[PDB]
Amino acid sequence: VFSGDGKDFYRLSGNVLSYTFQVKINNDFNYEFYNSTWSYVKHTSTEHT
Amino acid sequence: TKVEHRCTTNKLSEKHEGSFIQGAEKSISLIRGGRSEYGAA
Repeated sequence: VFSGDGKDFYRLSGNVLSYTFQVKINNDFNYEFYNSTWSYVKHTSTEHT
Repeated sequence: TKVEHRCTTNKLSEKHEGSFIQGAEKSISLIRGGRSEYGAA
């Protein structure tokens, strides 16, 4: 067989029913992101004369 | 003579600030055929 990948000829045994040289590449990506931020202020005063 | 003067005073304040963001991405891809160098690419 001539492999269309790695670009070479190869020999096969009578033990293998089929050696194919198809290519498939299947990719799945998941990227998930969070960010959060807070700020707070309180003040009081109580006064006399 | 007698005189007296008196007072009381009070004050309050607040401030708040807030932020959030969220992102999500997915990719799914099937390549069939290629040399796996560029099928990879």
